[PDB]
Amino acid sequence: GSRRYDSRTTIFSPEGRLYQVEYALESISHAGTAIGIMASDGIVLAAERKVTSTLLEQDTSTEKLYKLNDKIAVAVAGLTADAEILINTARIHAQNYLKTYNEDIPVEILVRRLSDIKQGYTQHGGLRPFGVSFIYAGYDDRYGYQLYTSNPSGNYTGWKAISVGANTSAAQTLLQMDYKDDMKVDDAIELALKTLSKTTDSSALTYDRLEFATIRKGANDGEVYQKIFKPQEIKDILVKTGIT
Amino acid sequence: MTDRYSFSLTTFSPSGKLGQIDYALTAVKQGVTSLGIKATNGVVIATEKKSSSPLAMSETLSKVSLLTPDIGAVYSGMGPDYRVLVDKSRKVAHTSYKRIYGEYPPTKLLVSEVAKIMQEATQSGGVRPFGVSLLIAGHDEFNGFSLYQVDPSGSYFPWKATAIGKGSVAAKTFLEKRWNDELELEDAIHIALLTLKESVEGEFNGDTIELAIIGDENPDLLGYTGIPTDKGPRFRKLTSQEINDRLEAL
Amino acid sequence: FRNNYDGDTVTFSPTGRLFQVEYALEAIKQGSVTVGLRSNTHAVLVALKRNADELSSYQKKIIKCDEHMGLSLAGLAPDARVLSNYLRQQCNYSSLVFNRKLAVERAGHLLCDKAQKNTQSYGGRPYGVGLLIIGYDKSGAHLLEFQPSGNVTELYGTAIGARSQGAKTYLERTLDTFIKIDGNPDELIKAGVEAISQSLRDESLTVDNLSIAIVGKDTPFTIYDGEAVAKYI
Amino acid sequence: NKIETLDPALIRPGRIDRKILFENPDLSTKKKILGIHTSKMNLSEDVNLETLVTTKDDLSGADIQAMCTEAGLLALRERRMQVTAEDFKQAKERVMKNKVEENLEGLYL
Amino acid sequence: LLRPGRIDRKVEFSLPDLEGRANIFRIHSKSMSVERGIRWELISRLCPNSTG
Amino acid sequence: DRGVSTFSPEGRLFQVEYSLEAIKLGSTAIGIATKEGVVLGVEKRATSPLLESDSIEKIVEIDRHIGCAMSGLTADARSMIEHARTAAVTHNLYYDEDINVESLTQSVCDLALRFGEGASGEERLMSRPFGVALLIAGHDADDGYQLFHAEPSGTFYRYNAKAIGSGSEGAQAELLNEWHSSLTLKEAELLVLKILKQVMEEKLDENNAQLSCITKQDGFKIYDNEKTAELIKELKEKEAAE
Amino acid sequence: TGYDLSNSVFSPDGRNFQVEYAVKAVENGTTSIGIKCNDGVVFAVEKLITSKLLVPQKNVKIQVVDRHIGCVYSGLIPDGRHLVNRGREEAASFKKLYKTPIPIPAFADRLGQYVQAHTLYNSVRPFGVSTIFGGVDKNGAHLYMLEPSGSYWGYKGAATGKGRQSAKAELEKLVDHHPEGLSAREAVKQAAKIIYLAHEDNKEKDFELEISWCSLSETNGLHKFVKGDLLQEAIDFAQKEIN
Amino acid sequence: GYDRHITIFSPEGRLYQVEYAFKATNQTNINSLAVRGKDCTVVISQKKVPDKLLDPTTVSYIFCISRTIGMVVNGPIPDARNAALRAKAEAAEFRYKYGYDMPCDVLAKRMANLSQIYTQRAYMRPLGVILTFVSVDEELGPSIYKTDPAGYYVGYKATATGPKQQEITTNLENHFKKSKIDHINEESWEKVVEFAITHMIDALGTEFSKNDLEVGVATKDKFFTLSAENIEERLVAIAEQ
Amino acid sequence: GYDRALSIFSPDGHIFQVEYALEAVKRGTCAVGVKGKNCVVLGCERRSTLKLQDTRITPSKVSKIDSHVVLSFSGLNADSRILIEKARVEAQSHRLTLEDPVTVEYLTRYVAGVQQRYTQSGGVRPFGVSTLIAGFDPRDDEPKLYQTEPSGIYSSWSAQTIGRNSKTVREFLEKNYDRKEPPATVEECVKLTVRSLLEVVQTGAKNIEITVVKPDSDIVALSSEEINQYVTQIEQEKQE
Repeated sequence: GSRRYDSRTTIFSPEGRLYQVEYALESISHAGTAIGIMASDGIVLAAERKVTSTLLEQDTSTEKLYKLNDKIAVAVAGLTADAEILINTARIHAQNYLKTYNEDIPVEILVRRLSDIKQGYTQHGGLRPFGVSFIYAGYDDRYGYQLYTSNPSGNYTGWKAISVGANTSAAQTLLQMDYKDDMKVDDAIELALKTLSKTTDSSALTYDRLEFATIRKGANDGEVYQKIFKPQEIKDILVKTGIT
Repeated sequence: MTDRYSFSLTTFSPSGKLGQIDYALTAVKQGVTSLGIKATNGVVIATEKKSSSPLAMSETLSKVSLLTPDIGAVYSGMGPDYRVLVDKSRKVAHTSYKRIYGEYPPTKLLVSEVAKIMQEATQSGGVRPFGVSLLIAGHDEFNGFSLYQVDPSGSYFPWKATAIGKGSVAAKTFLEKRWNDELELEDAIHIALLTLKESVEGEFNGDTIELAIIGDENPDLLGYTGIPTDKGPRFRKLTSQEINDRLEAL
Repeated sequence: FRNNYDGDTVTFSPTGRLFQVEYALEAIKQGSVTVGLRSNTHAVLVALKRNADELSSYQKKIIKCDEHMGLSLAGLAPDARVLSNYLRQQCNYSSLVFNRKLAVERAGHLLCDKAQKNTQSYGGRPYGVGLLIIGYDKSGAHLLEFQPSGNVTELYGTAIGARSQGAKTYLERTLDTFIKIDGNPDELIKAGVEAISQSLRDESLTVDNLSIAIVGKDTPFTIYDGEAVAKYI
Repeated sequence: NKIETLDPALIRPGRIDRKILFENPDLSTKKKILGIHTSKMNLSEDVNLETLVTTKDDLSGADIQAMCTEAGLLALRERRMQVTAEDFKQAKERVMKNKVEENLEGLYL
Repeated sequence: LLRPGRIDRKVEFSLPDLEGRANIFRIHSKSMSVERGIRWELISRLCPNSTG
Repeated sequence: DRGVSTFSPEGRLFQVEYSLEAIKLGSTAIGIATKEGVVLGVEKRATSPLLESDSIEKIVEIDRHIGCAMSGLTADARSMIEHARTAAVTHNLYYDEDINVESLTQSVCDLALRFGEGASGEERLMSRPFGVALLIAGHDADDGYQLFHAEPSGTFYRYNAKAIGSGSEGAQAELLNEWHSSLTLKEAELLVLKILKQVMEEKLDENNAQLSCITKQDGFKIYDNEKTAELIKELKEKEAAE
Repeated sequence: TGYDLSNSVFSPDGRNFQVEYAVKAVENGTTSIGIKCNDGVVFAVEKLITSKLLVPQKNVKIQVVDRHIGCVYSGLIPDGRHLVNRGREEAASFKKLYKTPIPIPAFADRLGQYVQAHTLYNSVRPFGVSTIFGGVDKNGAHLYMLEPSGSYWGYKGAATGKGRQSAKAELEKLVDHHPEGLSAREAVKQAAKIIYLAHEDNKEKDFELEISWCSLSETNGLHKFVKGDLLQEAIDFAQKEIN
Repeated sequence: GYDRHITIFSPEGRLYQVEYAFKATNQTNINSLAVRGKDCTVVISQKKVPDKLLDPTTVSYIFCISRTIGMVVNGPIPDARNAALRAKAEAAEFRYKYGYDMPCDVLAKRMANLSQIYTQRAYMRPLGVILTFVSVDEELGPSIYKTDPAGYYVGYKATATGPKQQEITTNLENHFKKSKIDHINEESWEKVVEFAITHMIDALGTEFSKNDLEVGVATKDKFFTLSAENIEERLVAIAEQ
Repeated sequence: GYDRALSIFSPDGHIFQVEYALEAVKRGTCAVGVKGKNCVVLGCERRSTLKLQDTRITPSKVSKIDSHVVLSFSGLNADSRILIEKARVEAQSHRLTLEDPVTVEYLTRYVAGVQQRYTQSGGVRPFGVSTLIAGFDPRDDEPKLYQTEPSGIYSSWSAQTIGRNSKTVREFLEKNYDRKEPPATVEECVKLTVRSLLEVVQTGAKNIEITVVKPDSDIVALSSEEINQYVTQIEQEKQE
């Protein structure tokens, strides 16, 4: 009845690589592309939506770029349902640390704890593990901008550029040839939108299939300002660059 | 005595994407047709509601249920799954909602709470997912009228027009052309009933066809007109006569 | 054979048998042979102590529960340790509150309930051990046979372990003899010496291996070995 | 390849006695095997035998055969009239790149 | 053929215990010149159960 | 699955049959006990000159007058030894008295026994009885010097002489003849080393044998390097007559 | 196929196949009869004497619940003892609340819930026993049988075990001849008769007759065993009848 | 394969446990007929011919849930006892908290929620019975609600359950649509009983006697069965007519 | 959550899990420790190949557990993170309750007990993680280099290799170090560690980290120009 049957996901794999985690990376690459480009003065963060349905009000509904707080924004690729739970968990964690110590949580600490929850699931949770990768674009004063990505494995790795979602290789290869260490945020805006269009099978990647955000310290009087760019503002900069 | 399961029955398929999510969805598609048009001055939600047996009371059967006096909802898929999910949703909203706010939940908020619950069913061993899709149609200050569609996958998005069930493919296309940016409350209902006739032909008595609008505010329905600046119930469940009337003005 | 049902305790075959119990009956036959007999005024256990080898010392097989009660182990040895600690506590409790000694019938019954419970549901092995419970109380002498299944039965003599048939042959002939002997320890023990020589085929007794205990009207639980048992031989 | 491809039946074990398990070339092995190949590619003598070994990733002697072929393949595209020190060095990078590409990233967790 | 009459004895030969496999090793090893003082039982100990 | 619950056709526990093979792989341990001292001599496993032979241990103090040797799965046997240590301290508190070797032997078997299947009279957090056997030795007045061999079976036997591990079978064959009542501490020590070289794959050294005793005088006391060497040296001189 | 194996899952006919397996034990068990009579209820159970090692009058399956309900059972012997315990637990709990003996109808209702509970668990097996129970109370004599699957009905006469075929065929004709019922005293002799026809079935080993009763007039609505002169005449006289 | 065997959503999405459960009702072969009186709710049903072992007067199908609600159960005999507990227990629940017993509609809602839950866990399975709650509610007047193993439910003007429900439906269809009445408009409750028995005998084709009968009448603030004396007295009027 | 048996012994007397755990270790990229009598010298390979990975904020394998206790690994990179946190809390728990920092010996047993608990419980898979633990015992300057197995066994070793291709590295340590007398100075010892790592690394100076930990909580990292300095010497040996 229940004794006989098994759907143990908590077998220690013989390859050293848990099979369930393998399939969750497949599933990530079905979901649209999200690109983190780290510059000295910010993180330029941009992700295409994967729906394209006309009846569907995509405009209103942000589904990939969620602002957690002032210095930290996350781009989602993966299962949107699984993702919702981790967004509330990540929001409450940064607030609790801010309350205890009166300092915005260093980026390192936040990313680590969230990765450790994913890990926990296959450690002895009995749970299927969340099949989501998140790029946490974060700032703190000490360490500058910091860029980390997570894996369904519960492992994070820092980078100066990363891609998740579809066309991981196509995007990564362009950024390596075109991005140089010293290009500023300003360049990266122009760079991001153009590489995305070229990976995607769409003839022009419309403004309405885009989500764009930046986290910058080049906001006056030594302050940090984020702005999730609204669909029509994406459109003007879409025309300049000649995609449209 | 608890089942000796200690693990998630739900597994990723070896090609990605959960087995069970796919399994649950089929039910919504198989089940009977529902359509909705979002409008600027309301929302029309419409469904077929065929006699189970002529001897059966065809009035007590319902597919429209209340979540708040402002927001109503209709589904397609498993009938018994719906009933329970509604009851959970009344508690999840109301009590907790009153404690942190003390109002009726805006539509955006209400829809998101429902999404987490669907996910937790699936994730939890010993409990298989709820396979129902609900359309939650409602009003809030800050977004005018809104229509969200909530999938059994635990994901939501708002739509100008949507349909689920068998007739969804046909319906969506018909509507697509008829939908305008500016819409009369009267026209949204005419257009809705016209399409609904094509879902299954015949039985256009307003008894066997269940129609509701999230119309305009009434201190009349509120049952106190002593201060009529209070919002009335936005939600109205139409009588059979009212439907009968709409057929003549179509 | 495996087959049938035994990873699953709940499920039974068409007949109704649970394989788990079958294995547990076999387990008895693999381990120690012990025989019991009783007269109306005494209750006797005769146990053959055994070891793995020569340098090994011999090891008790009658484990004294109380001055008035005892049991002897023959199927699984870890299982017996469990039940004895358990039964020690139940005699204490019953003596404390009701001022009345735990009578042998109830004691087998409380015990059945515990074994039955583990076999009723998933989780928990069947207790495979066959125990032979003696006890001397106000209503004279008793000997019960604790099945692995959870069934107690009153008998006058019984034999357990492999080739037990031999011992039973003797005891039934001298059933009448044994019962009408009363007030005599010597007489009883002498018969039980012979009962176990019927069982043993191509196998030797030794006086130090032979361990014999009585409990009765004038005697509390006492274990006799060596020179002591040389008297009854 | 193996005796498990065949229905096993090789009669008399001590009549087939010792069995020889080939390991693949290691670091020292492929120096010597390399030395033969580079003598065919014209003017690749310039690039010190040892430093050729070092700069590439540990690979089998077979993959030297692939690499040596890669040098001549590149010389043909270029219309490099005579094979040079520059060709042999370029050859390393493209050959190593092929093998990584072909591999599938399943991600070490 | 398996049915009775035809076959009156059936016997399973199996790989022997350590003491017998010491004995089988012993016979072969004797035939060859060896540095004496050899513990046959040592060589058999390491080997798991094995064919002659 | 093949649980603790479900038995073999004979009626044996699965884990008891498997654990025999586990112990076999383990390190050879030889115990000869006499009324002049328990001598425990064990093989120390070594794979490199680079391993440091001081750090490792295979004789482990459980109490002031209690010594032990372990074989089987070492990592499971490391927990086994930690809990045994706890039991002994807890008794010492309750009675102000040094535990009898025999009672201590029972208290350990009670603690290996407890699974994972899910009881109704007991606490579960393991999966099985440990599939490790131990030689529990020690001294008390009542029984004099003792040596016990605990099985994974949930059965304890007292021994005059017992060998476990790789060399279990060949060491035991000699120990039946050679063990006697007459033997004293100096006698016993030489004999253990003699058996140990035959079953040791490589050579016998004082740097891959570790000797200890339980005497009541010293309690548990691990012999220094020098004594060990000298008894090896003494054994050589006799072997070269042949 | 697979629906059967899985305990507490609907068989493709309907209802778990394990509940049917459990029924089979009850047929293989010993005869037990329950007779409703004018005065009260008369229980008899066939206790096989396998051997003379067995102690006469002392391997009773008769277990008192409260003080006025006999209970006796057929089938798997450990299963009964657990359900027996359950009856006890239930009786006392009623006396905590309501300070008076449980009625027999109420006992029949409340015992039945326990069987169902375990059989909507996959984790906990069926009961392997039919229980005959009943007594005389304030509301009179009442006879109930709890089938292995859990069903309670009133009975004029009840039977379980191997020899129920013999028992049934007699009890039908005995009620046809006597529709005004018969005293519990006369039915002591007539229980003995019925058991003799059923020992044609269980003819392999000898037997020992055990009757118990609870009667309105003669045990004064308490339950006690039948023994001595009452029991002897019942043996003596019945014997003659069956020759 | 496996998915299908145990409770969990099949590929198709069918719940096989539920389909089998519907077959299960028919296996008891019980047939029911319930009509709505003007001010009463009459439900009548068969009961299989008595055994000489059984007592013929005993019943075990009818259960008095509360003063308002009576219930007749069609399906597995053992599970009917199981179900009877839950209806009474939740009936009493509503008296404590909300201060009065459940209505008919409101009790159905509650059983349906419970049914749904039983299906998701493995260990728990849906009650294989089909439950027929009868009541006269005050607000709805005469009411019958039919609650299914699924957790599905709906009111009825008149209902039928069993293998030969097919025959009864066709009779009631003729009875109630042609006249054009939602329920019987006859005032005296006695003539509703007279007449529901009459339709049963007609429709399945087999005459009923006292022994098969069993007459349940629920009225305002009462559920009662008719005495055996009265059952026989209705028979005399039925035959002459 | 999970608690069902996976500690089911083979009939070949081993936990299946523990076997798989061993397989995993190898794959993790090599780490080497050779202690001098005046240091412990630690070498490891880190990912830095990828153009557009900023190394400053890419986590470093070598981990502070205490000022005078450091930890390196080979194995699952996910599971190590959990491991490191466990050690850090224990390290602090000693200063809280018994006073003074962990004795190294004590932290080695703590780390080992975690692995052991995973084999006692059937629910919890052992980590597939071996670690090198190095440091200075309190009030003392004695170097300790410890080694673990993922099975829950610990031991002290003069020199060690764990991770990729231990074969080539082991054979070098058996000829290049001898146990009778340790390297005399920090400089002699750094050179041996460096020489050994480059065998299976192949050159680099940018990718590889060498971390020297000396007594009295001195942790200092070698600049890429210093790494190369040792390579320049060794090139001359290889030539002659």
